[PDB]
Amino acid sequence: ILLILHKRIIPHFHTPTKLMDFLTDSYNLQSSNKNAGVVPILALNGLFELMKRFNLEYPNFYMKLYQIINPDLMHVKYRARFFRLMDVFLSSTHLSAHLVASFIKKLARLTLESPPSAIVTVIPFIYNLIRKHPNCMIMLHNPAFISNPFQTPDQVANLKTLKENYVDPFDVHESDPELTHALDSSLWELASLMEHYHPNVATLAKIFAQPFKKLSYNMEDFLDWNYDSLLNAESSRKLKTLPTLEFEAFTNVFDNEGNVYLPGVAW
Amino acid sequence: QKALPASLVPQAPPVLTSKDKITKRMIVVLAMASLETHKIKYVLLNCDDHQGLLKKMGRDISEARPDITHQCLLTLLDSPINKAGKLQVYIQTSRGILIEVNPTVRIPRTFKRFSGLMVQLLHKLSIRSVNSEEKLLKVIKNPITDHLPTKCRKVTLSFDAPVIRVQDYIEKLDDDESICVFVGAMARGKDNFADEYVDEKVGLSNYPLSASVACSKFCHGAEDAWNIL
Amino acid sequence: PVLTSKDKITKRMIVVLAMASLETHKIKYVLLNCDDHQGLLKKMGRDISEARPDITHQCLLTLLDSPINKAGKLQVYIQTSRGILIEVNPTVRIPRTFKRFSGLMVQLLHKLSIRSVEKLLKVIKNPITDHLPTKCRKVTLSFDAPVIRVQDYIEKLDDDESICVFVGAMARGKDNFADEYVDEKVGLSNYPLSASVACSKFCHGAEDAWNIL
Amino acid sequence: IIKAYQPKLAEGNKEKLGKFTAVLLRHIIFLSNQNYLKNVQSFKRTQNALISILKSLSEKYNRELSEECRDYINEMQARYKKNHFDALSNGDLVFFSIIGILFSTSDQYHLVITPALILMSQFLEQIKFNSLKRIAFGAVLVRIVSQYQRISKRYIPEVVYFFQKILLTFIVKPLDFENIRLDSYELGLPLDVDFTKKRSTIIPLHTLSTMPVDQCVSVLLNVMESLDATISTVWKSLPAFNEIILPIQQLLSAYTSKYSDFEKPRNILNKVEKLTKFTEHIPLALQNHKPVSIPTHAPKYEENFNPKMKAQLKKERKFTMKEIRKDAK
Amino acid sequence: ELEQQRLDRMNGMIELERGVEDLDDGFWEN
Amino acid sequence: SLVVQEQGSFQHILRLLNTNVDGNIKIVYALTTIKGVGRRYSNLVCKKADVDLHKRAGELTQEELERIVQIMQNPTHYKIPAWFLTLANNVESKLRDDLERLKKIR
Amino acid sequence: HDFAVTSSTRVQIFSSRTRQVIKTFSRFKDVVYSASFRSDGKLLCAGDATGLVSVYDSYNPRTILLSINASTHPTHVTKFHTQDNKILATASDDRVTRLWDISNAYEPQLELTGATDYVRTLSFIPAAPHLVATGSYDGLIRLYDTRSSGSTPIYSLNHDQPVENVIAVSPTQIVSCGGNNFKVWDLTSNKKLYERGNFNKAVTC
Amino acid sequence: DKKARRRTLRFYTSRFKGDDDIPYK
Repeated sequence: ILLILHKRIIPHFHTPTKLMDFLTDSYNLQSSNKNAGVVPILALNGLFELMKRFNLEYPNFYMKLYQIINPDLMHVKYRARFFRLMDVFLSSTHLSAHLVASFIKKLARLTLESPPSAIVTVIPFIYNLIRKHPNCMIMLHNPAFISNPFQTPDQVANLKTLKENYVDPFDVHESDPELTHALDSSLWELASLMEHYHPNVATLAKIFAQPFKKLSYNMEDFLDWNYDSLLNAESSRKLKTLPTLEFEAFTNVFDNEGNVYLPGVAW
Repeated sequence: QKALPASLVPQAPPVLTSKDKITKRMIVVLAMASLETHKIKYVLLNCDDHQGLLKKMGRDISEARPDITHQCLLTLLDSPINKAGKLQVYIQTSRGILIEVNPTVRIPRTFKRFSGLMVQLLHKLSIRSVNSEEKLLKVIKNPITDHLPTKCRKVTLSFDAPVIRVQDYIEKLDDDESICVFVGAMARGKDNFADEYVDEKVGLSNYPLSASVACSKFCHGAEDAWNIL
Repeated sequence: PVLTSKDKITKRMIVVLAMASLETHKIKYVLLNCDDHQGLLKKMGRDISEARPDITHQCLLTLLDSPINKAGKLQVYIQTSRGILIEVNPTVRIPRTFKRFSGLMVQLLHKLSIRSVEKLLKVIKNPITDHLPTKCRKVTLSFDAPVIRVQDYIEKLDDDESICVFVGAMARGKDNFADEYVDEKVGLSNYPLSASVACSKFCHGAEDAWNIL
Repeated sequence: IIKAYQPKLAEGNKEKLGKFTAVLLRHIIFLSNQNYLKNVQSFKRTQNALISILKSLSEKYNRELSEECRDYINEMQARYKKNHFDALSNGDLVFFSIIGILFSTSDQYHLVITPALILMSQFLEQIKFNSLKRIAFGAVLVRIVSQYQRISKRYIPEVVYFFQKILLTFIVKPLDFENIRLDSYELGLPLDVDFTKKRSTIIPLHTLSTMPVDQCVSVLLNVMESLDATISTVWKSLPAFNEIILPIQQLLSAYTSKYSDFEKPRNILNKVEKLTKFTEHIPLALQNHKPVSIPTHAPKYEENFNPKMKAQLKKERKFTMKEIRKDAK
Repeated sequence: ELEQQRLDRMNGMIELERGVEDLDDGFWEN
Repeated sequence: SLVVQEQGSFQHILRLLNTNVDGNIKIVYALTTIKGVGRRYSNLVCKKADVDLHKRAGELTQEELERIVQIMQNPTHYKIPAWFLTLANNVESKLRDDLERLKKIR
Repeated sequence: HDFAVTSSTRVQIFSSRTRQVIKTFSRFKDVVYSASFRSDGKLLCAGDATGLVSVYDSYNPRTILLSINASTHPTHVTKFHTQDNKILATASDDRVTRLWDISNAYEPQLELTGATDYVRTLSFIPAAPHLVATGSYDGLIRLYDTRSSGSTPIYSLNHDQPVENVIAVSPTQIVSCGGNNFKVWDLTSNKKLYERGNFNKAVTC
Repeated sequence: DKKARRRTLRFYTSRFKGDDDIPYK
């Protein structure tokens, strides 16, 4: 019902405002059943349609939204639907740097334990946010810690003390996105993604070290990716390359119960 | 504590021009340049290639070496200061012709091609880019001073003059003003070509210095002085 | 005193002009050039892009004419792309015009030495390492390598030792020509540097570092 | 068969042997699927020998082998589409291992490795791992992928996700880890487990089909050894090492509190503390870009300057025109 | 030689000696 | 805190008819960059689109831009007027021949 | 008393009697963020996303009388000081509210700082020309004295929610509308006298 | 939903170094 509610249900009702209490209860559902934990994700879409159409409000919307972001989000099949709505919400022109900074840092934290499909979604999603709100370049890089060859020895000593005394101030448990102190932190997590096993994913992560020439990226070119598409895509590669070998030789592929390819694995 | 620039992509510093006089810059005047053309085809008159013809012209061939001028601009143009866009180059031909070298230019390294460029500049008065967007070399009206910055220091290269550290000289000097260096591309001659315009003459080294070497030493001096790197 | 390969104790600036495109071609033997000899080099099968002995020419002018050479603290070695090692006596005075400069090397490459009546230019046996001083620091110019202050580098470096800079006179190519002999590669400027400019940049730092003036 | 059909013997033997290279691989995988617990030794003496022959065949019949290897990957994906874990078999685990023998695993892109890695990352994630058979299957999968990056040491997020659920699965929740999604709550180890006996950490492939506490413990022990190895090699190098290891640190803390005698978590925990102490967690700076030069543009010139045809006609007219009056005059 | 070829392939040298960035043109676009 | 403008954000760049038009420039003179589109033709298209000419190219809303595309691709449908939409070498040789004859006179 | 509206890249002046646009100011290139008049009304100042602040003669669109580049960041608020004509205050996303002078177009007279978030509200207190009130998205309203060296607030008032507009109702009373409520503050007591939260969306202007 | 915004976003979408020689002709 919730999946089709926004499109195949609301437009055909005479007084769609009657659905809000159902939707708000849906958006506020908390249950011990894990399978019911996805309900706010689906209910969000229908709720936004009602808010848009009649100027209707949900209290502490962003604070509730900050709560919904969790690792389970990165693995649900409805991840693509959620982020599409996130683009609209976080395109607002009355968003503070701290509020945006919290969504940034939490998402980057989640990408560490995320499927590449989710990572492919986040990396352009974040570039749009950082581009939209220029003040948040601190988290990618802070100029204070850069070393210049010309800096005097005293500056070198002062810089050394600054590096020693730094501590990450970002709190993961704070539910208010304005108080997490994310803006004072940095995005170490995105840097790790530069070493992602998949080459194409790593190149996307490499973009942050590159100048921010591009204005934005189309989310819909990035949202609905599954591994099977990654499997279909690699097979349908434009460029074909010659297979290569391993000069190193292993006497036995598996370990027993000379050279063993898989120590700790036996037949 | 400050907020960062909106765009952090590196942007090329502005290409300095004679019209702008405020900006701090290093000017160098390659004085007494021997750039002459004569129909045989008009060829940049060379000390070695054309000895009889320059004899017919009556001009001493010893001061007919545009190679010294070419070498100076090569090391000058390829210096980091030029690539950093804080250097503009002036050339005063011995005949009395003043040439503008836009910092953007990239001359040919081979001297034969360079001679091809010089003959044309003298005839057309100008040089235009391959993409036709900016005039790289332009002959202009003498005297130099009107093209020189409004607040500027002038010095010449005199071997007899006291030896000074260029880094110290630039460091002790002010910031709003500008520095001109008058380099004699001539092989041999009295260092009075720019006496009328200069206010004081300085030396760089106890030992004799070539024009190409001497200017390269100075541009380094400004680059260390100015933190150009 | 004129520094020589035989003497190793004295501290000096060594400059190695690697990947030098010096070749003599007979149709009479003459130095091969990018513009003067295009069809002939095509017959030889060698790409004309890396056929610039003038780049090597300019580097010698600034190196030899540098005040440090006048102070007798600089010796130059040239590694031809063909594999020929040439020792440049600091006392030599090569011609300024490139045509005469090309005329010398055909004699050198064929006669294996140039004599004045000491060998001003002499072809020497490889490897280059044996000619180098016993205690010596080695570096190459690498655009990708970190940018350093040449002055600070010489200052922080010991005195009894000597420093070698391997300059690649070739127009465009991977900076691995001297990877075998060198122990680290250093960037000189964040920006591109021509071989003539770079070695000119190094010599001044040595001049400032040792107060050659 | 190889000797009877060498390339020199006759024309067309190269294609037959190349096709035979594909055939042999399927047989090697095929035998592993067949039960071999009865004569594990004899199977071991056939299985490794056949791999050696393929290694010789691969050295010359790569393109034939690579094509077949890619085909099996597609077939494996298709079977996983309908059967999920039931498609997965012992020969599937063997198949990935052989690719590691014969193909360059640590490449940024490879024809067979890049598919093979992402297939295993798939199996690392959507597979629910709610059975000790399934957990053991993942443990083998972790070892294979960890070795493909023995030189690259690239980062696999699935390995992080896989460890957390498996680590938490054997303590079931403690009520302090709600961010990790478990698929089984009935695999929690009993408190009576000794954790001081020398239990073999090697997981035999044939036992997987047969598949209690010692089996649970043996599967658990191997996983940490993979976990401990990955920390020393990959995660330590990553800039976000602290963020990666914090959830693992909390889970490892649970073992020590619950099982004081259990030493493996403490050794990992002591090691993890050492890595964090030395690593200087400083804000990264990656947007520092080299300054860009002023533009450089080549001059436009004629090599030999001169001090369309219709235009020349006009000039020659003028010269020819001009002469005419002077005669007429 | 295999090792210097090896380290290049570690760094993105793909043998059709192109680069991985070439493979990354239009991959996401379709 | 949540404000979404129906018209949309200012666009620094746009793609129209396989051509990158700078959203900065005014509509008429941003579209004149389009090959086959001049200043006056662009004015005609803009007026038929009921698009105010004072607007910048960045601000444009989706529907009007689609309308502009339809106008350009279907001019006749919207009633755009139709009107808005060796020998020399021989003569050279002959002149040369006349010149040679003229020399022959003298 | 013609009223000015800031929309898109242009500012339009409407005749009170005719209720129709009489002057259209389209030289502004990016989004326009202000149209405040001076006390005389002969000038009007405006802000742009590029950060450049332009001063025009009211009813004379053409002449750019004073053009100042406050910062690279957007300048959302530009307000003439009510008591003093020559000084013009500019607030930007740089979080520094520079106080500019008509005569001095090359350097601010004063550069007020201390805001850790966007400053989008600037108010001048009547009868206290020296006092300047700034409200940022920090939820803090900062008071400054221009007679002093400045750059540091005299004291900060906490609204707890991002401040969208700060208005000085009377010389001692200042009303701040931020988030879902507006609260009136008295500087003598330095505390909010009254607060009304009947609104449901966040109060803006 | 995406087919709708896929249409919308379609409108949305859009040096010599060192010893390098000038282009020979």
